[PDB]
Amino acid sequence: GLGKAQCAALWLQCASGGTIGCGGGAVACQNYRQFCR
Ligand SMILES: *[C@@H]1O[C@H](CO)[C@@H](O)[C@H](O)[C@H]1O
Repeated sequence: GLGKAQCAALWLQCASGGTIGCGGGAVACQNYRQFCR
């Protein structure tokens, strides 16, 4: 997304498991390193 707050929320959400991806947000955490270095 790289969108504003979209990116931060994406990593932050992965903290609880409430990302926009909805579904196994576990992997959403690493996705951040790949998308947002
Ligand atoms: C997250 O949202 C998707 C689609 O909206 C759904 O398939 C998942 O079950 C849900 O966790």
